[PDB]
Amino acid sequence: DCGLRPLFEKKSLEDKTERELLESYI
Amino acid sequence: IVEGSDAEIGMSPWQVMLFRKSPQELLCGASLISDRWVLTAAHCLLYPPWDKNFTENDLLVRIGKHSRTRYERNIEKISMLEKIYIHPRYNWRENLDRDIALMKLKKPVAFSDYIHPVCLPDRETAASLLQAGYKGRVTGWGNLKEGQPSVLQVVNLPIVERPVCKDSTRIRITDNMFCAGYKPDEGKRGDACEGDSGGPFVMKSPFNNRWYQMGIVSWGEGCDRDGKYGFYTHVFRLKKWIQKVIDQF
Ligand code: NA
Repeated sequence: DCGLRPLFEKKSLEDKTERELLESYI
Repeated sequence: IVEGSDAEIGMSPWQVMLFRKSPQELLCGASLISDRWVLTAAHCLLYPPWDKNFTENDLLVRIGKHSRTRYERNIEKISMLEKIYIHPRYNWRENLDRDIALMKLKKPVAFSDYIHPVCLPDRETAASLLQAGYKGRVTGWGNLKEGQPSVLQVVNLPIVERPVCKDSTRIRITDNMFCAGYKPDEGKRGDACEGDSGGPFVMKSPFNNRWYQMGIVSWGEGCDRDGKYGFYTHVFRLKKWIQKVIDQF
């Protein structure tokens, strides 16, 4: 259940800055 | 939060606001880790050098809020506290080592599009994500500059190397803390600030796309100063205590 947001991950939608975080993993 | 921006609706549904009951005054942030358990910083509750020792009846939480300007019908929820548990080795005398507290809600909160728990990290996730240069996210309604916003603020910030954290400050740092922020050299800025304590430092897993709470806003020296960094309580390091409290109550 935890850490998956109803309005974002659960609807396959990205928030406006999460790509910055995921890019930082590279 | 200094140099952040307005959160989008539902962007941080684990966000919790920690209020004094009477008069109603916003004191700290907090985070939702289950339907009845909330994480915050110890010093928001207990801090003897300021004669602070809040009990359950002194406080309340609000959950699922986006704006302080307006009441959000059927969206925002209030809960009273059943019990407060402060880490038994919280060091208020020196450096805020183990600045962490758990609060059990009198009434479990119903999950919704705006209310949903964050994950606590397993070992591998902690080892994988909690590394220098990786960015997490910090959220709060605390000060915007070293007054306070109407909409939840968010800022993304890189974890910093432990030697750099250690050399940045004279306060004795411990393995139960980490630091985050941009270096002068990197151009960008941002920080948590007074009023943001207890709020979460979260990271999105590339392995399973879940959001994990890695830190709790704990302390700093000014806000957003060059060569200074915010300090967070290291959640994973204290997770056996968290689990014992939740499992044992
Ligand atoms: Na800084």
